[PDB]
Amino acid sequence: LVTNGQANAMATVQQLDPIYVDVTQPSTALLRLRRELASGQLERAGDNAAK
Amino acid sequence: QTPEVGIVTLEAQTVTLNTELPGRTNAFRIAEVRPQVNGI
Repeated sequence: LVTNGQANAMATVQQLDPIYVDVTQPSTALLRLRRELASGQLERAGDNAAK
Repeated sequence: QTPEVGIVTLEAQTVTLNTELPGRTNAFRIAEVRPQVNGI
């Protein structure tokens, strides 16, 4: 028996030609990046930064 | 003076390889008989 608006999934259809990769960075690492990019001791990458 | 070693003569021969894996049997088409009617 199957009811309307059912919370339980009947089947799962997923496609993967790209795949999202969820990656967790600790916030103190982002904060020391924001402290070091403002000073001249670490220059921003630019064109290669997204890879 | 020269030593005396023991050889095996290894020859190429085909092998298969299969691995056991756990798991649980489920029924083919189970129907959870559940009503569509309120009553006694």
